[PDB]
Amino acid sequence: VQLQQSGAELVKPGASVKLSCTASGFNIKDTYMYWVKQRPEQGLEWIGRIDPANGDTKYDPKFQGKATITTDTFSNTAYLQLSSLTSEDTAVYYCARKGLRWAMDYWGQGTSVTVST
Amino acid sequence: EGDVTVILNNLLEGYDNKLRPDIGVKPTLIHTDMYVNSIGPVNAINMEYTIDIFFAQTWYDRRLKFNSTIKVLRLNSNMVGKIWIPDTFFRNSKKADAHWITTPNRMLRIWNDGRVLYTLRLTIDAECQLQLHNFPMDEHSCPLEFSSYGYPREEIVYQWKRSSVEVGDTRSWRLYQFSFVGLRNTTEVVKTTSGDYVVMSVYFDLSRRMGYFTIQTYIPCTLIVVLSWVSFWINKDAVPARTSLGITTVLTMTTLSTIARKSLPKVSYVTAMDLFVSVCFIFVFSALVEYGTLHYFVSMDSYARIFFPTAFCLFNLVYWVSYL
Amino acid sequence: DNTTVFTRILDRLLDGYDNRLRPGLGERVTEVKTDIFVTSFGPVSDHDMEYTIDVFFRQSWKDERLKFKGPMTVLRLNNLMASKIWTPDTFFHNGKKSVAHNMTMPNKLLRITEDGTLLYTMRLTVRAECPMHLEDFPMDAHACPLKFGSYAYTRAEVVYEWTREPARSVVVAEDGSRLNQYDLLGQTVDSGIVQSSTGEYVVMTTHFHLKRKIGYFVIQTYLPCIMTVILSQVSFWLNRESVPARTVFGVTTVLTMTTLSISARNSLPKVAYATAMDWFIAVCYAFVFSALIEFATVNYFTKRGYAWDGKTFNSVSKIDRLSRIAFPLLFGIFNLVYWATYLNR
Amino acid sequence: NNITIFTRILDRLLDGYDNRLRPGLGDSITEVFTNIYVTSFGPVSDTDMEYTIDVFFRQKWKDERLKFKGPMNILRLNNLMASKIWTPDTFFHNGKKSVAHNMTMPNKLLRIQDDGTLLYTMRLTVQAECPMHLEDFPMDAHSCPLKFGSYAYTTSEVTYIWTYNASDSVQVAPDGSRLNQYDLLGQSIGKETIKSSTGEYTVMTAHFHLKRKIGYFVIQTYLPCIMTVILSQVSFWLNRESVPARTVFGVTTVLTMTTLSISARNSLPKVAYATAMDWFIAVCYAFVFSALIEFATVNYFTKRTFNSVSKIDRMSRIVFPVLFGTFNLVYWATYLN
Amino acid sequence: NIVMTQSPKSMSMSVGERVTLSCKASEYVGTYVSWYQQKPEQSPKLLIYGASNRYTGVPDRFTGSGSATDFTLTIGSVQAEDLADYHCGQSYSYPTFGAGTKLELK
Amino acid sequence: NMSLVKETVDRLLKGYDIRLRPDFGGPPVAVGMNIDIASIDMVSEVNMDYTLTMYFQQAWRDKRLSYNVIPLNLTLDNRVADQLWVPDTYFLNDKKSFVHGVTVKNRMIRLHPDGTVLYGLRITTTAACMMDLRRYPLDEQNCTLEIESYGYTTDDIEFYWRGDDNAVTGVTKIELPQFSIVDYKLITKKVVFSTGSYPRLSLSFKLKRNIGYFILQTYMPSILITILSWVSFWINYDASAARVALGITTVLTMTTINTHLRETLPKIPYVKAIDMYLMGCFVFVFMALLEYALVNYIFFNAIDRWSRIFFPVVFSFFNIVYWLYYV
Amino acid sequence: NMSLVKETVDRLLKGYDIRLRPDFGGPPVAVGMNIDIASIDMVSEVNMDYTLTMYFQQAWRDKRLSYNVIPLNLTLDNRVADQLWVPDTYFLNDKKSFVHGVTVKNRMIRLHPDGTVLYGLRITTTAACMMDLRRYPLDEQNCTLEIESYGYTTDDIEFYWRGDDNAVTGVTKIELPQFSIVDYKLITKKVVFSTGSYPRLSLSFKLKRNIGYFILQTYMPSILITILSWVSFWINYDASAARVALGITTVLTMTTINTHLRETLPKIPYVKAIDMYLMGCFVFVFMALLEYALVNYIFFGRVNAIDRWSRIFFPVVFSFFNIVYWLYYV
Ligand SMILES: *[C@@H]1O[C@H](CO)[C@@H](O[C@@H]2O[C@H](CO)[C@@H](O[C@@H]3O[C@H](CO[C@H]4O[C@H](CO)[C@@H](O)[C@H](O[C@H]5O[C@H](CO)[C@@H](O)[C@H](O)[C@@H]5O)[C@@H]4O)[C@@H](O)[C@H](O[C@H]4O[C@H](CO)[C@@H](O)[C@H](O)[C@@H]4O[C@H]4O[C@H](CO)[C@@H](O)[C@H](O)[C@@H]4O)[C@@H]3O)[C@H](O)[C@H]2NC(C)=O)[C@H](O)[C@H]1NC(C)=O
Ligand SMILES: CCCCCCCC(=O)OC[C@H](COP(=O)(O)O[C@@H]1[C@H](O)[C@H](O)[C@@H](OP(=O)(O)O)[C@H](OP(=O)(O)O)[C@H]1O)OC(=O)CCCCCCC
Ligand SMILES: *[C@@H]1O[C@H](CO)[C@@H](O)[C@H](O)[C@H]1NC(C)=O
Repeated sequence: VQLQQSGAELVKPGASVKLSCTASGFNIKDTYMYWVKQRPEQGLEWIGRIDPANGDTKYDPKFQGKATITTDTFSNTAYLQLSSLTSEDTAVYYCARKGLRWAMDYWGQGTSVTVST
Repeated sequence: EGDVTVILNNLLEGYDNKLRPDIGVKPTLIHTDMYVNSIGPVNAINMEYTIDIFFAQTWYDRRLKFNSTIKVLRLNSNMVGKIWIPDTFFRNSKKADAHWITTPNRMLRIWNDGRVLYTLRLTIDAECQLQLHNFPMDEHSCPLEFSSYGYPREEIVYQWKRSSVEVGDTRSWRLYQFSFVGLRNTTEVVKTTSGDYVVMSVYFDLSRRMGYFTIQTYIPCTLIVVLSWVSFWINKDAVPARTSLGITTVLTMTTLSTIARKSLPKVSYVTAMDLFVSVCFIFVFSALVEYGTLHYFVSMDSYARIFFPTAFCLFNLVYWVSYL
Repeated sequence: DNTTVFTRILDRLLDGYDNRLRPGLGERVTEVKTDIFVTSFGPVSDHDMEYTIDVFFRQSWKDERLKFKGPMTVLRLNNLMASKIWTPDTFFHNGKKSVAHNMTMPNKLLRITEDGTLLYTMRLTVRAECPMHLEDFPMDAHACPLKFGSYAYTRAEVVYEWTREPARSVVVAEDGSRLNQYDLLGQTVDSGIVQSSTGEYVVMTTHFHLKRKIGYFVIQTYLPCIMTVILSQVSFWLNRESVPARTVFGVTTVLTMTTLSISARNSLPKVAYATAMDWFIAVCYAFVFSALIEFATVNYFTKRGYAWDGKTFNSVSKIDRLSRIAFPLLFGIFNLVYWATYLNR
Repeated sequence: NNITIFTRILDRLLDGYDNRLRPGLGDSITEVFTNIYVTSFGPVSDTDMEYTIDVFFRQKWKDERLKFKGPMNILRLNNLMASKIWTPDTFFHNGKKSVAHNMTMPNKLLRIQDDGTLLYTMRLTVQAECPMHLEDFPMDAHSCPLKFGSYAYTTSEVTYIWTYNASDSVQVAPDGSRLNQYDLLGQSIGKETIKSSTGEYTVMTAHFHLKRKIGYFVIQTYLPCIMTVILSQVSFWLNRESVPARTVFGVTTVLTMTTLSISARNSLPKVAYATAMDWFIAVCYAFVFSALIEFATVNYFTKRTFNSVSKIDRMSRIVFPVLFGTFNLVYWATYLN
Repeated sequence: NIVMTQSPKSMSMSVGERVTLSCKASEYVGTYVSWYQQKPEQSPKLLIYGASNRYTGVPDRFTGSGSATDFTLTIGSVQAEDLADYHCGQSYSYPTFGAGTKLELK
Repeated sequence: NMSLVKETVDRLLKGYDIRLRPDFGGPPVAVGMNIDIASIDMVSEVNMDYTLTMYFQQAWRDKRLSYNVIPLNLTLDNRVADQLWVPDTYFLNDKKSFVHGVTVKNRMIRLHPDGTVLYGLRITTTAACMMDLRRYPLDEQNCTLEIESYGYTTDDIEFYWRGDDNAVTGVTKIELPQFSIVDYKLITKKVVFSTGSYPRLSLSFKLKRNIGYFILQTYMPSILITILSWVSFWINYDASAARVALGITTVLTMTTINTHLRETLPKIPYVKAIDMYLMGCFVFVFMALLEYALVNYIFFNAIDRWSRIFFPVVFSFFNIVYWLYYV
Repeated sequence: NMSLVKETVDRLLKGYDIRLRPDFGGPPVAVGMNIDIASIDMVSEVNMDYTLTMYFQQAWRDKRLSYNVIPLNLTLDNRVADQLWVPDTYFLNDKKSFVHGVTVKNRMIRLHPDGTVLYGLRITTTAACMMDLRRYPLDEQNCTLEIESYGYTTDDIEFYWRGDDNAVTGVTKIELPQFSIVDYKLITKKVVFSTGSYPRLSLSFKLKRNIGYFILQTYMPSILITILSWVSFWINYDASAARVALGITTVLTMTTINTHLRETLPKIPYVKAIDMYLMGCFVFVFMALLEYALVNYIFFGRVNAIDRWSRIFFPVVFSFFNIVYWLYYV
């Protein structure tokens, strides 16, 4: 029903960032978790997916070795992990779930990352 | 699901499925309906055709009446064996079977009033008496007759709906050499030794396309007998040449008669395809004795060179017009 | 007494359970998630417009009446538990005679996860119906379908879905390639809604793209037809005075041609129209018939009856000197245009 | 009433009865008395090496728990009673696909007597295996067997004995003789012990001696092969100069011998040896092929005052018919006898 | 990998007439094509799940057409609350998206 | 009224012993047999059997199934047969048979108020029928279906054709293209086995094979090959390649026809009547080729002109002898 | 010693849960396999399967069926299998299989007193076997049979051959009219599907094909119609009707033999080794007919030298063709 993400953050290039997406009104174990990259004045870009029943994970071929997802069933929240982030990756990150016909029906409010001085 | 469960447990208590609804009051009116998925191959050597239907029947049962906010109880095939089902059997079916994968393909929907819809998927090899006069330009009305088995006219009365028999694609049907013309639904009362029963019939009108027969039987045998007429253009002193042409035509026309008989079953009467074979056989047999009678007059051929084609040219006008 | 703990759990899951009702009957729509593992794609019978396929038809749905708390989480149960609970009545829309294998036990399993998620896979051989268009025979390509969906439950009660992504939800095993004539290229899936008199149902259609290998028909129909035309066209290299010799060429070539015309469509159904193999045979019939009437032309113009011994012998004919070059040429032109217009489609 | 007297008898017999245990399980042996009444001997499928037999398989054993003292001597019962008592698990060792007919009711017989003797008569359509050695085809003689014994009980649990004398224990009905290729000469039985992986098993056996009637293969294989050899020997009586006629005699008779060679082995299985029929066609091929070989020699020695009658052709009108004549005397007396 | 091309990049029409969006796939996607709008500095939502199957809550003017390769989004009458760019996605494989299509009102 | 029927039927089935026949230990029951021949499907000579689809019907009287209040003919569902005593009637020459089960099992039970139990089935069977093909195809078969009780001797059950000949109907209406039903016989007997004597009813059909098909696909394609062999008599003697190629072909055509006829027949050892014709016509063809070999031996017209009259005399005399002994 | 056996069996089956495997929630059970090959019936190349009749036997150890009082291997009736747990073993390449049901269902249960259950069943199966016919009929087939558990993974059941090689007996006396069993192997392996890792035993035979049927029926006519075409070199050149009617019949026989020998085979695309020989002989037959047309063209329009050379060349090359053919495929 309601999808919640944490607020925006300011990070240095070469550091690591942690971003969370809290789900409410529904459990995570039955639906996939879809996270997607939205650059400014540009289209969407899917980065990876999560099957929380067995912990299965598949990434985008471009973002292989770039992102990592862990998911806690008790916390009802799945976590980002951007290890080697650069200054070019200044965008907004959106949370989504698998819908009726493999669509993304419920979306989060979006958290924008900013890599500057 | 606690509301639907106490409904279904109350319907099935004090219920005897051995007794039809209104056993001693009035006959049960069962409005049948049929959706034809595909009509299979029409077998001529064994005289049946295959049909795949969604046979649906709808009756009134006052014992299956409930008063609640739920209107329709859409159940699975488990509830079929606990209630009364009419014993509809297809009296012209050689063998038939329902489909049981992955679950028995049966549907049961019960309305609050007591209306009961029962739909199942069937594959029926139905007996069709294909008359084989005018083969291969046949035209049949293949029937499908179904009735109750044990319950007579005083106990079950069957009936057709206005929007009843429904043909679907009519494009992907396995009728290869045939073509679906039309349908008509009739009803009748038959009298047997156990009483009077109500028989519902669906007549499927099928006409044959000439199709494979014309390219395998007609055109090959005519090109054989055209080849019988090039002997006249060969000179008369080439005696082993023309009698080698003579023997090979009549043996293969005998062979093609036996080959074309393999498609037909073991019927006694003659067909239009067999008539065309026999007339083509007596032109080539007359062509051998034409050549033969020439051989001892020298020990006229041009008259024969045109006569045979001409006589076959007028026959093809006689044969095709009279049978089409 | 170690197994009495799992005895109490299983009997509690069936106490008060009504297996005539789908789960979430008055609340929601029961999503049945399905995927297929094709162990072996069986032989395609073109004579009956059908094909056989052996599948591991997996299904998965969620039942909230089967929650339990115990030692393990997933119960890899026996087969007879599956008949005591609700199972979806998935049937194949274009199946003809499909068999669930029964040796030695029934070939079904049932796993009940501790949150109530179910998995129910069956081993089934499906003799589905594949509508074909045998017009480009034998160089045709077909998309044989396999449509399955619910029978007694409409689209407001049971909806189907693929478990994994639709690209990787129908998986073909590498060792199972029981096609002997065809050649499986790939599989594609789809989902849709069908309309019936009873209501609207969710259909799940998957297509198996098949391409026929023409290696059998080259060495059975094409090469004996090509070698027959060459056998008819050697008749122009003989002499004009060998009537009995050349009429054996003119008769036995077309007589073995019309047997191949019969024996080519034997396996083919009662095809109403004419296939592309029948067009090659019909042109090859014209090439062996024109060779005979070429001999009928030159025999009419043969004046004398004796032959060269070195008297005035018959001089060779312009008809035989022109048919020695034109007849292998126009058959070469037809052979170049028939294969190019069909193998590159 | 009088029926309820017999209801209380059958309810008393099955009270405390356990059909999972054989009679005398921990005490002694369980003797089973067996008879076979062959109603009809079905057709011997020569291709699949099998035959079909319709039997009335009667079994008879003693159960001490089924003893009653009533106003009846035996109880002629129906098939439903048979599924609530112990019956021996008799199966056929060489059966391939056997069915027990159940139209319109199951074909079983139950005749529990006063002392506990039981009778169990079934109607079967056993399709057994018959190993065949076709080295003397089509004059072979096969004693197609039929072997049956228990499946789960060893020789220390269930033993078999034929009921009558061993000669007249397998009776064949005279009117049921559906053999078309063969004819039943007689039957002989035996009783042997087979030691399998799970113990010794008493195996009852019965062999049905058979002999092939040659008369089918005379009309379709032997006489067409003989008549085309005589047809090829007509070519020695023709003119030497007639080259295109004796070629047609030589080639077409060789052609149909190849056609007869393919068509004769049609229904035959694909055995790795050569049958006596195939040993006949090969010699019959040697007479039809050497006629064409000799015609090449006569055409080699021709020169044209005219030609002359060949002395090689005149000797072939005497040597070739009596060489085939002496071969038919050898072949139809060696293999036939 | 699957790529989705949305044409055109942008357009400018007024209130209450017809617009035809376009979205063409690289290879076969059957029906699993999703349409998402993006209101500026808000979250995306779902217009049509699958092909020609309207979501709950969106008005009836939004409709789609589906095939093997090409997919169209059609609005019968453009309103003043449709100030968003529309993204065409796919779901037959691992999901990918188009570049979107902006629009503006006079 | 409907609740009254439930109390009556439950009264009938309470205390009912299915294992015991009616009047057990006393007089036998009389069971009437009624067979309605719906269709005779495949009279196959290769497997020597015929396929029969009939509405088998039985009628006996059980005193336990007697009701008094309802005068109507109680017609119950087909699933009460598992709780009622039915006779164990089997067919002796049955190869394979089944009861049709669409949409339910084809079965009727109608309880009459005097205790009469009406038990009717729709049975498709493949009864075995041995055929004496010594006069094929001008023959006349006699295919039987033998109804017998299995477990009950005559003292327990007795069989009879209820309604005399009317017991079996629809036998004549059967449409057979190859065969032709002439007469059906209803015979009642008591076959005695080693276990006792058993009643037996036997329904037997008299079938006559139609030669109309054979007279156009065999006899004629043959008698006319001998006419082609008679063309070689008229041909001049110096045309050796003409007469030999004509004479070889008429031998080999009839040889192939003989082999193309017995593969659709069982491998019987005796000589069928169509094989006496083909071997009879083979001698006339072979002597036509041997007539030329005598001619070429003489020269290298008096002999040639004698065979042009003798052959139409003897062969026409052979057809007079053939179509007077088999017809 | 009768009621003691009855109260012991009824003690065993009371409280028995057929829905639970032995040692449920603990270690996997060990199931020994004892296959007894009874008869291999029809190795049909048309349907690509072989029919196998065996005495499949399963041996596991259930701790709940541990009677003791009675010192006897307690063989029960075959209808107690409906009340005991059995493994759900299926054959993967099974096309159609059945258990024989005359006079009862062929099934054996023997409860050993330590809990061991002997479970032997007479099973006739039609296992699918994909065949490589590129060397037909001089080819050796390798047909398998995959015994596999269905519902239980590797951590719930394990399969092993009981007695190692002895596990499979009776294969030496198996006689195939067309084939001949050369070798048989026993493999224990694990396969991984998407639902887990499941045990699998495979019994596989190596079938060599006997040449004897094909050598006299297919090869011996085919070496010999070419001999008839070699008689055409001995006939004089002016006899045009004799040599052509000899030359056509050897062509047309080899074509009809080629068509009559492939309808009993599946519609495979590659060239089987009997087709290479029947097309190799067709080239030699067709070149003999083309040899005459070369001779007839030389003499009318424009010798005996070609005929006498082809009387020596053709027996050399064709005998060299058989040396190449019967040293490469055999
Ligand atoms: C002589 O012996 C033969 C055996 O060789 C007997 O034939 C058997 O008859 C029984 C009784 O009818 C059959 O059992 C029933 O089978 C139902 C479906 O099974 C189908 O699957 C097999 C798979 O191999 C198919 O081959 C069959 O199709 C063939 O047979 C039919 C019938 O002859 C023909 O019409 C066809 O043309 C084929 O030739 C079978 O159709 C099965 O649903 C049913 O289950 C019921 O079990 C008991 C029975 O009272 C009850 O608990 C309950 O009624 C079950 O049904 C409930 O549940 C299902 C859902 O599971 C619901 O759909 C129902 O509505 C209901 O609520 C039963 O198991 C058996 O299959 C059949 N075997 C063969 C090989 O034919 C003859 O009857 C016998 N003749 C006599 C005694 O006269
Ligand atoms: C399927 C073909 C159907 C063709 C049908 C039409 C066939 C058609 O029209 O034939 C007539 C003629 C026959 O020529 P061909 O050479 O066969 O016959 C010569 C011709 O008859 C001369 O007139 C004769 O000389 P004369 O005057 O008696 O002294 C000569 O005798 P001789 O010199 O030995 O003494 C004969 O050999 O052919 C053409 O002119 C070429 C046509 C090419 C047509 C195109 C061919 C591709
Ligand atoms: C026959 O069908 C039509 C509709 O196709 C229907 O109106 C008519 O009532 C039906 N007749 C019968 C027998 O009820």
